[PDB]
Amino acid sequence: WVNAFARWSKSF
Amino acid sequence: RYKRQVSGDEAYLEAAPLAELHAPAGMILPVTSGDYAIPVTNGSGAVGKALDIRPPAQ
Amino acid sequence: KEEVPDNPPNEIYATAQQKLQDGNWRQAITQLEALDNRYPFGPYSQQVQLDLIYAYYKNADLPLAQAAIDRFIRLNPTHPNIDYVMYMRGLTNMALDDRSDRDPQHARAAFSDFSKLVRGYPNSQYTTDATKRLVFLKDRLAKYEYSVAEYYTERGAWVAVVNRVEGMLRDYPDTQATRDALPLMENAYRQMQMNAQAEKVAKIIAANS
Amino acid sequence: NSEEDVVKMSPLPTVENQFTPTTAWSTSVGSGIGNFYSNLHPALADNVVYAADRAGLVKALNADDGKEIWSVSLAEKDGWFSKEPALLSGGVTVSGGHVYIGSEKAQVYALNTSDGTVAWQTKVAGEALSRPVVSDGLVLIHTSNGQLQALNEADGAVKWTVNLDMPSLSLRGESAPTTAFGAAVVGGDNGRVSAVLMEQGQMIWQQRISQRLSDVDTTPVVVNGVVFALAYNGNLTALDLRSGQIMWKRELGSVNDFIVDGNRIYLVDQNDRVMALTIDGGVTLWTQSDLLHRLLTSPVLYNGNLVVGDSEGYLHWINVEDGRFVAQQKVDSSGFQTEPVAADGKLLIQAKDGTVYSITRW
Amino acid sequence: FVVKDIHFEGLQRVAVGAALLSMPVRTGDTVNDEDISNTIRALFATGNFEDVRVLRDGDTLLVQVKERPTIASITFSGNKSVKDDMLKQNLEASGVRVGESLDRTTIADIEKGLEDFYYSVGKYSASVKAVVTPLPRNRVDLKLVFQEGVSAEIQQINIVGNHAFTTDELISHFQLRDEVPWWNVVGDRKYQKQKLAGDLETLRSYYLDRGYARFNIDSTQVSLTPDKKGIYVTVNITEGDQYKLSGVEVSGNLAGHSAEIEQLTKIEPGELYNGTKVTKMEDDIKKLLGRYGYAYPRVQSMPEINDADKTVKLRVNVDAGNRFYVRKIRFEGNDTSKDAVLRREMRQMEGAWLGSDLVDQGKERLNRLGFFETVDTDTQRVPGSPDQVDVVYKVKERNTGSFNFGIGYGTESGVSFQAGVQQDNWLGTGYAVGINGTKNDYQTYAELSVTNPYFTVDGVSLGGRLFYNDFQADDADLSDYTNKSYGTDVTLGFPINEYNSLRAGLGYVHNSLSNMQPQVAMWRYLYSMGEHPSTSDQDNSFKTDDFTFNYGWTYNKLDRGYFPTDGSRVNLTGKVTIPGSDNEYYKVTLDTATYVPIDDDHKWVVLGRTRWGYGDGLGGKEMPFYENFYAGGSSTVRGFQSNTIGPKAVYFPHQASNYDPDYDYECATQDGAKDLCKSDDAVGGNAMAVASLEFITPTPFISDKYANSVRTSFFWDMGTVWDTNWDSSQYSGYPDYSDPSNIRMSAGIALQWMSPLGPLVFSYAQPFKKYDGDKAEQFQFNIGKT
Amino acid sequence: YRPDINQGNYLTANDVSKIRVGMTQQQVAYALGTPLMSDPFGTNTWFYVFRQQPGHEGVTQQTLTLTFNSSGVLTNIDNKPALS
Repeated sequence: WVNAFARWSKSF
Repeated sequence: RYKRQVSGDEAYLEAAPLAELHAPAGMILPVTSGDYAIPVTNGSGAVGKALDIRPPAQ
Repeated sequence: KEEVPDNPPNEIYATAQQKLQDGNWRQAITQLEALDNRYPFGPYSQQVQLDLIYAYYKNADLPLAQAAIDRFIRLNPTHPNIDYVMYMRGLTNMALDDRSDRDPQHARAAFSDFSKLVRGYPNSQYTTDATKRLVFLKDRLAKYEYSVAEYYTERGAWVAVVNRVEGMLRDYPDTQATRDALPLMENAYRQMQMNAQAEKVAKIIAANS
Repeated sequence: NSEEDVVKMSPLPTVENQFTPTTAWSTSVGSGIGNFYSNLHPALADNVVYAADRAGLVKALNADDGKEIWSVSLAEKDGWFSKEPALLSGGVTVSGGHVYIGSEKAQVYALNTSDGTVAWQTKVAGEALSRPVVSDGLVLIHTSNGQLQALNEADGAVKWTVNLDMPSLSLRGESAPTTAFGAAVVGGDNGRVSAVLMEQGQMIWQQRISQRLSDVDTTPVVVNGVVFALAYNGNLTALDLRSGQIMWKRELGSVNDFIVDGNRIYLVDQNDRVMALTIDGGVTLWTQSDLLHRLLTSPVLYNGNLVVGDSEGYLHWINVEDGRFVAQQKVDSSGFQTEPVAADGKLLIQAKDGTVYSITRW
Repeated sequence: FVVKDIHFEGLQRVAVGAALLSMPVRTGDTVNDEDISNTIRALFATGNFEDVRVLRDGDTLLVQVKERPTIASITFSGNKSVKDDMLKQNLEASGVRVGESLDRTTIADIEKGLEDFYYSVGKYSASVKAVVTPLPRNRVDLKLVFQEGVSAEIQQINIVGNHAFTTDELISHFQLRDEVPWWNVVGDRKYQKQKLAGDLETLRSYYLDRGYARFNIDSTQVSLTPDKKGIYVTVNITEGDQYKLSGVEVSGNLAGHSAEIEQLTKIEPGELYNGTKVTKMEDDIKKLLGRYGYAYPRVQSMPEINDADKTVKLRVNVDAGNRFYVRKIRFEGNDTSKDAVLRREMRQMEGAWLGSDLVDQGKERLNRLGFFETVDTDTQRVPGSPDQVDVVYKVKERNTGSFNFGIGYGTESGVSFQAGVQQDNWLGTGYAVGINGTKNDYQTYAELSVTNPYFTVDGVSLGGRLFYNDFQADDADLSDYTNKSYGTDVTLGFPINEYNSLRAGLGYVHNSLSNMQPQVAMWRYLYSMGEHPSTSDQDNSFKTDDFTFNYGWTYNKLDRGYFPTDGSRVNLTGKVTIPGSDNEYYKVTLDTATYVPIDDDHKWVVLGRTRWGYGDGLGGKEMPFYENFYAGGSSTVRGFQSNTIGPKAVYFPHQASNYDPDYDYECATQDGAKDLCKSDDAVGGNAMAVASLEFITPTPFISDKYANSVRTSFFWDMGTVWDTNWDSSQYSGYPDYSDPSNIRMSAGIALQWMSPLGPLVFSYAQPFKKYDGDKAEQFQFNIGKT
Repeated sequence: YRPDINQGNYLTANDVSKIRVGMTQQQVAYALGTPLMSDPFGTNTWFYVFRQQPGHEGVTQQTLTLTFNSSGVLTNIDNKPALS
């Protein structure tokens, strides 16, 4: 199992 | 930031007048303390985008 | 990065004025700052400082305008065109204030500045607009007090409500927001069963409306 | 990431050896003293060398072949597992068949030279970093707390104690008192030289020989009623034994012990400068500065030549008349920090690892 | 010498008026050499003049002054271990800073001051050089070059005079360290006075805790080696005997509350003396007094010590001041949020008597709100009133809106794309709004939500939500069926208590199902609903609309929000159908988690988790087959493949809609199927039960420097899921799926580490038991956020 | 799940027994404290109101009206221990 994510958050 | 750009350039508003309060018979209203008083000033100048705020030439 | 060459101050001033008329302000801030730094004691340093006030104000650098105004009023307490500086200070305070439920400290500062202006030089050219702004600020503060009193009416605290309405009557007696607060004080008195005060408030209400 | 130093250590001079040095023998000791500053150095008395380490190991060796006669440890063990090192830091002293040793735990041990059995053990004020001087049936110990104490050789009981003021910051070390004409001259970390009476510890006179700067007398010397004292970053001084009045001084300072012979004084500066001065006015006779910042040890006068160690472990014999280097040898890689011991025609030295060497010439 | 006029030469910044005022001499007065010298010295002392010369011309007194160049900038080069800002702070504290002038004779003084600072921080061989760069208009730049050199470290820490406790144990609790093994990071080996004071205080507290009241530190000594590369620290102390607390006596103006203070002061005779208990009792008495209005109830405690019996008797003096009332409450710094938002979080009421605990609670609530960074409180006094005060709150606002997007990969999900936007404070009103969207290889989801926190004065909250979902089970490790749904929900929330919360609301949903391959359970459900599809080909459509009522309760009592060490958490959710809808059923789910520390340091801990769920229909119909429960995975029971535990699928012999060779079909009539085919495809059930127990250990080989970002544990987890409507009698040739006794068990180890990118998790487990039909997996890697 | 509502001065029921006709305003303030309310409509009168309302249990209010004269000397006192 290789569940992975590359998510970025930017405050506004 | 964006809001402050409105008041400076030209935005202008006018509110309701000032009216005195009457004191019924048999009683007297509290004191005022003279803290927020608008003294009457004579003259008829310019107001509301008709007034130039460019620095005086001195 | 907005570099300024070593041109004579006359051409710099003329170009700055032309752009000011056109409607571009950021350009002349660097120019005037360079002129001041290179010539801290030029024959027209006061005019340089005044133009700095104007450029900072119309370029949205309010803190710099405040600091420069403070320094100027420190250096020259008797300059002939000193009412203009106080008027600009009031405008800067109003711009910072920029919505009657928010903190009114900037409004208080602006009211103080305009009060000093009007009491100082009654025959100037900023007096009419000064009073027109003073009435607006007075109404703003009265409405802030009214909002606080209304919230405390919702909460159920009546001592606070009566104290705040008394303060409003004592401070801002001739504003519209004060006429709409008398029913609140009458209700607060009645809820506590102080019927004599409620009767007096009713007498006051019926004598105007 | 790197490291930088304002000064740079001097290189190893290239000197032809007029006489070829040799090594009579070498013996191994357990762990020596390591990278910890200590005054623990060998001793020689009646053709036998007594050696010790920081842990507590003590050994006796022959002065001719180095064969071990006896060995004994001083580290108490709470069974077969626990073992607390005694942390020996006082110079081994031999006198009257008694071996005096110090420790970092405020413990002074007197052992017998025959079988190594503890003659007695005494508790002192603080750490004993000074040599247990022996004189007039009394043992003078200078502690890290500035307390000069007199113990009994046979009993070890404290007879008298003298309190010396200390600064907030001071160097790691204590001065060894010197006894002469029924008076003990000692120094402290405050840069003051004092004279006391062994009978009751009464202080006779105190003199200041100094110039965040520190200063330690570090075992001044006395000859013919004149006391020569040296401080750290201070001034060398000559004082009257009975009054302490300064007759002459010199703008220099160091900690390592110096030597006086005839009408000459040989001293290594804190900057590793070997200088020979006179004894009357302090005028410098000659100087040698080829060993700058080499962390030299206390020189020893052997066969009319000054023998000095170094951190790198190179032992240098230098002429005394003029200061020309006469020989250089490599002995050990650990390095030399403790002063050598020259006596009875034997030159015994100890390294940081405890490997004692006997040096001869041929 | 009479003076008729005053003239200056060289004045650039200082005005003529200031210089004239500072000069004792003034126009129209006799002047001699002494007065001229005094004026010159006064000009020199002004701090803005370098050279001054006051000479006499033919008639006028002329002063030539060369102003010290004005400092325009201060540069640094060589400050590796010293930050530029702190060094600039030190320089301005000394007096030299931007805007002032430069004294061309104090360069050595500044260099030696900086060298002294380097000596204090630890470096003793540091060198400082000042370079002066003139610039036109009498300006100057002062550059500083630093050769830091080599630092010094502690080589030995020794304690003398301690016999009960070994030196190593005492040093183990000291901030300063002398040994730093390469395999452990316990701290740097530098020396600081603050750290030494902290170590001394820690030693004193440690000695006192054991009853050594007479403990006293004789002195401390610090020494450096001749090479000045090592530091030795020695401490001389004196440990005495212990003491006992004989009793406590109270005397003072208790204001008639003596009866309520004796219980607080109760103790067991002969108990060991302890200052922490005395402080706690004083604080409790202060709080009790403040509960009635008093603001400053001064309390003093003095111990009387008897050495003959070694006893301690505590004397308590109480001085209760006067009541203080609150006149106003002010908020400043809320340039965005309106007054009511901050004012409705208060616990202290304006126009009432004062209480400090209420002020602290209000500050804590404001901090918890999350709209501000720093919160401070002040209590000012009313001029002239001896019993009136005002409370002022100072806050700094923080940005609240956010926008996010990203991509990810998953073994079964494939490539996933996600995006969303949220605003937690809409125009400074407290409203919360959010929108989100997600798409992977098998589903698409779109969500919108709005919420109002204060729908009522008490605190009731009201929220609404809309959602659209499109899902396929082709790659969900289940049977095949395509669903398309959309719906809305409205909810109300009550904070019933500090640690409890309740929710109740309504919802509407619309569902459409298609591509339902022939099967046993699905056909049974359809028959229960009344539909009559054939068992020959896969072509079906089923649309429904439902109205439901939802309820829920939550209890949270954790002591931390991340890596908790002790606490509990419970959650319960439930749903029911309303009459007038095609479906009719109820559903309930419950989750419980608990932590338990073992040692006194809250390091070795035990974790327990339980999860339960059950639902069913009401009016003889059946619960939908898309609301079933599934067990098995990295979140319910590790060691098994995702969604594996539970009943399996059974297919009717049927002809496929379009048969293509080179593939496989389940129970294909075209292939020749004539009897029900068993398989190993998970379908789910309407009852679940899972439990898990974990033991968490500190760490294998890491040190206290980063011991709050890693975790290691060993876990043992069991579970099961089943359906209670399976008819065993009719189908006797297949396992019994209505037996809730086939519990799967497994055990393994896991490690977790928080990283700046995400919470990286690794686990390895081995199922020592498993029933036939279920797969198994060993390694679990989680890398990234969601 | 609501907080407590407290309003007005704190009356201990023992201080109210230390006030009699003939005292001055300073003595009354020393015995009790500064009142939270008065009559700003000309006449001078002090209202000590002690009102409390704990969570969903009711409201309890005690009222004490002190009427002075032009010379700041207590003239009349009215006490209401409960509100109808």
